[PDB]
Amino acid sequence: PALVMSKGHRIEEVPELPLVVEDKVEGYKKTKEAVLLLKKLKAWNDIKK
Amino acid sequence: SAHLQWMVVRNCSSFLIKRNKQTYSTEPNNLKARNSFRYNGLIHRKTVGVEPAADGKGVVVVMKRRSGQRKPATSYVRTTINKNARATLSSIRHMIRKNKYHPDLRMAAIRRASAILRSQKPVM
Amino acid sequence: NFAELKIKRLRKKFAQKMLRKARRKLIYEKAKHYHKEYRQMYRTEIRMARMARKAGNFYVPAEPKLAFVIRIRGINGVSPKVRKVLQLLRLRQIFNGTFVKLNKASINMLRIVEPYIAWGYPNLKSVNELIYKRGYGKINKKRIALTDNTLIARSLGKYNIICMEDLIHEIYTVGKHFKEANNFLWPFKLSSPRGGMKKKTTHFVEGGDAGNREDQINRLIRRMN
Amino acid sequence: ACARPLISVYSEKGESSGKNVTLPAVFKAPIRPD
Amino acid sequence: APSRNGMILKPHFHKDWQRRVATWFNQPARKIRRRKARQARARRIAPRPAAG
Amino acid sequence: MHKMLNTDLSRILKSPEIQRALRAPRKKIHRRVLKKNPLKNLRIMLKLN
Amino acid sequence: GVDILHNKDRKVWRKEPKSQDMYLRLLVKLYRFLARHTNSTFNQVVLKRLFMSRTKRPPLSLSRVIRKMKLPDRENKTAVVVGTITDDVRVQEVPKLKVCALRVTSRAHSRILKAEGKILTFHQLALDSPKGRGTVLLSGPRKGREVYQHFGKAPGTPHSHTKPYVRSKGRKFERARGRRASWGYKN
Amino acid sequence: PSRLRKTRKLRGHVSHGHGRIGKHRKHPGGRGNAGGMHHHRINFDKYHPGYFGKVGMRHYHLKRNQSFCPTVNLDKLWTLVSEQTRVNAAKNKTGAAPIIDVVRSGYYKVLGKGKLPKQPVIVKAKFFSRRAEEKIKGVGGACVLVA
RNA sequence: UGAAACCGUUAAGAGGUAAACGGGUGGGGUCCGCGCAGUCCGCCCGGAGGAUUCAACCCGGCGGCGGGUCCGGCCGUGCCGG
RNA sequence: CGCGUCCCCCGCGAGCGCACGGGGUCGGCGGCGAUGUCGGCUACCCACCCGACCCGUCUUGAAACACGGACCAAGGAGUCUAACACGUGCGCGAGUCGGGGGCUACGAAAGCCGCCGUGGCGCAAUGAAGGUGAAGGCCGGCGCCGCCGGCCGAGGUGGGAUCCCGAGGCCUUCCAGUCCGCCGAGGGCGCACCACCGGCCCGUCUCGCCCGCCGCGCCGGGGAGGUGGAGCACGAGCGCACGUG
RNA sequence: GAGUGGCGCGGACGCUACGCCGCGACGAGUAGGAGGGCCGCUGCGGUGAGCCUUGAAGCCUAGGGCGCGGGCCCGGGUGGAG
Repeated sequence: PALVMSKGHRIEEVPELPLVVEDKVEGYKKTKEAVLLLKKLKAWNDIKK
Repeated sequence: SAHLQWMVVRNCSSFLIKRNKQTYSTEPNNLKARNSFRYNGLIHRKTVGVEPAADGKGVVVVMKRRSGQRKPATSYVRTTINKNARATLSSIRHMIRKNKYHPDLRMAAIRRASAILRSQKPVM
Repeated sequence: NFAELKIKRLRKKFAQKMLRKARRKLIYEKAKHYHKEYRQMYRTEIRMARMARKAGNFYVPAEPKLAFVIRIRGINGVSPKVRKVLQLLRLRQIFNGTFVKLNKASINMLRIVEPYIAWGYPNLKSVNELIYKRGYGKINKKRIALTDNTLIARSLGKYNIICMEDLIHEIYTVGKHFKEANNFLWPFKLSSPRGGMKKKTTHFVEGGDAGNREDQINRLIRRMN
Repeated sequence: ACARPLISVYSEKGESSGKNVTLPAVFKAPIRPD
Repeated sequence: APSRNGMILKPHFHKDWQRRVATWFNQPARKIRRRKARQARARRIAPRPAAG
Repeated sequence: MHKMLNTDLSRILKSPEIQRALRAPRKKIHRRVLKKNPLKNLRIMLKLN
Repeated sequence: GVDILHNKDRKVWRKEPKSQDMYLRLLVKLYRFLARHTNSTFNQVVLKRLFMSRTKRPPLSLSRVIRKMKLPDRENKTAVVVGTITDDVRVQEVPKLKVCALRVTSRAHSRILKAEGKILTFHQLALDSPKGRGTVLLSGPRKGREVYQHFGKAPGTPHSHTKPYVRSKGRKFERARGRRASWGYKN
Repeated sequence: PSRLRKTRKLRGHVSHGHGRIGKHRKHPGGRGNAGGMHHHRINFDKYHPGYFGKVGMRHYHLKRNQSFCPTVNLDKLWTLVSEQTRVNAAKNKTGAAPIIDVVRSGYYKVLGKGKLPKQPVIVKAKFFSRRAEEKIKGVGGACVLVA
């Protein structure tokens, strides 16, 4: 995560660097589900950047 | 490892800021704020960082914990010291020496902490 | 325990001190010997010339062993044979100086770079002045000033030349290790002659300031040192 | 190195469920910027 | 005019070659149109083998 | 395959195997010395002769 | 104002590897320290060889490393290559060898580990043997390359067995005049 | 890469690195391989000997497939089969020699450059050298021919 | 948007070796230092004010190391078994 | 400038201080201070002393009575493609490479095929050609066999970075001494590479003697000694990218 | 070097290792060759949680400076969208 942070990705709240999410991410069908997932995994502050 | 992911970010990092024959790095745990293998706040297992507090008064001493380092939400322990100037610095010297946690960053951390306290101190 | 440890380090320091004092005493007593060697050397030729003149015969003394060579002319417009001999003597610059010991081989090398050098037979004083004031060693091929005796001792320790008085003795009284003591000395960067020259281009005999100046080289050494 | 640690797997609510996958050796490949 | 030791070359470029340069920017659109015509035929001769 | 497996030369160069088989550091700086003419300067002439 | 020729004042050898390979660059960092801080000459030789171009650190064949480690006193000593260890397929028996090399090819790995042989890396050679004690440093054939046939005297000089640059080879490709006394001459 | 080139460091320099006394003129020694026997005689005689003249017989219609004969040596002969065959051939006690069809591997002729490991073998090649054959009699083997 | 060449006018200075140029100063302008009683920094001493204030000892939570060699886990460009 | 001891003649005192001592310091001073003065080198104008011919270009030689140039702005000249050679970086390595083909917004990209390596270059040369096509001694039986066999087997000399052994030695008031680490007399294994002598393969010449058989012949194979080759003598190549010619 | 026998909780700077430091000698140059450019121009992939109608580019300037130089950075004016 030293190399990723030096790219400028704002990931000081991601619980794990690999962020291997569940397999029902692929079953999603709305951008409201996709943003809410990124909010809960705390990767949203990269999208705000 | 430290020397490996130094040779990647020594010239080609987001934080690197070259101008006027001067090279700094705007890293969240760099203290002395310069492009080095020592003071880089992202490379190492052990890292010390001194910030001004969330409010006006006090400082915040940031210690990177040994255990989980691919685990960035739990990697850093933040403590606040809102004491007098001597008792603020004495706490930092006792956090860095008496844990044997980067003894080469002891004097640089006390100089930075003193500068933060002198900054948040009114002008006549 | 450490009482033992620092006691041992104190002993080893004191051992190093007494080794310094023993060497220092050797430098003092060798300088006192060389003084006595020089005075009896000086007296002898006055004695031998007197006893010769008393009988009514002549005393031809020893033809001198040591020469001091000064380059007087510069780098521009110079023959290739004159170039090679000048850089074999190490006179690669105008107003450079080296000692060369006289044999048959060196005199026939001197007389073919004759108009470019002003050379002669030096005095004990001149040899003292040159090696004390302009003395630099060729230590690691670097021109380093001979400020201490631990330069000469560390370089020329094998030939039993351990101080400046040893160096000056081996140069003056052309000894065994003249080669390794002369090649140790970096060529002497002398000043311009204070009072000027007579004439650079021509021989000493015909008014000028080139060629062999037998005992008169010491006067040129004063004005350039 | 030859340390393949035990990477966790997160729910859709951003919390570590007990399910674990071993970090594949692709991530231990020699990182070459050149 | 030859410089030193080096191979003795005969480039076949004495004619008006620049007029007859055939450039392959067609290629990925040529592959797509072939794959298109292929699937079209494979669907046309419907239960029969695609190769023929 | 890696060209060196263990890339932590922090640990390697202070490890007892390597540190055992080294020679002591020469950490003292020797600046140039000003040449004092010992024919004028008595003590320097005493330091030599 | 001194007569020196400055032609040969600069020395034209390598102080650093041209390569921006970081793993190679950390090995060079690691062996600059050992070249400086030991009276070992092995570490000075290995450091110097880490700088050299691929055409100067050639591939050592497995059969050369079998032969040069079966010699009389090379018993249970480490075979050190700075280049690469390529498999030789024409050799049948491979003894137990202890190999340290930058690259080793997939066939030569699987071959040397088939026996009791062990394959090191240079970070391991430093921890195992800092001064290079109990090592045999080997080089591959440096005039192996095709390029050297074309070098020396000019092809078409008397007693020059030098390979000339021809487009193709046949009967009408540089066989006629100065190659037979039938046609004009021959050297 | 136009940045790394020599042109970019001749900007300012007058002749652009082609001299002042002799210019960069167009074709001052003729075009291509001209002047071969005249004013480029030394270059041709010195670096390209035997260039001019005729040698040998002309073969009008030449087909390269009739003269197709790829070679293998005894060095690399056991590599056309598995290591399994070589191991199990020594491991077997009946004296059974494994059969190496050389034309299956895509070589017609067997040449005899190599040392051979000591076990019996049959070689089904289209051609054979003398020393190639002798070495397989020496190891204690057969030379079956293929049409 | 409004360049340069070139021209008009306003101000300053100068002017018989065509002008212009490099080096060294002197003289006068134009603005600038937002100049013009002049450095802050440690610790100690010498006086005087203030503040609810140290050292120690309870209760809690967090972190470091090594627990030389506890107990349980997971990994292995490790190896021996079924 | 102690004796307790080693000859021929007569191993740790204690302080304090001055300094011609591995490159300058003062524990010395004195002025002047708000629209009239202090500093400001560079930069605007002027004066004075010294120096000072107008650039470009071809030339042995340019300030030239050599040519081009009245002045200003914008444009304006070693490029791209193919080929080759050598250096250099990267990947795989006796290999290597899908470039043509096929498969399943960015994307005409990227990914994949291996029973898509046809093929290219490489791993074998030499001859015009038909063709041929790359190491051996010894030990018995048949001071000898064409062979039956048997053991072992990719040369030698000289120089060679490193490596290896170690005659001895590296201390604290001694004497033995044990373990590691270290220096070194002398003596060995010798990398790459260079020079030399051997040898093997192809062409061709000289001299000579034996062997084989489904085909006894203008059949086929073999030996010794020189000699011609872009050769072998335990591989370095291929692909990509950059540089100069 | 190592073993067995005879009170006070303290200690400047450092080490972009492609960095920092020490010592010695040297420095003309056309054609020509090489290196280093934190010299400059225009566009593409990344990146600066960059700058900008509280005024971008551009242009003018007896303003303040930096660099051996290529050049550059600030001040004032004009200008109006990058």
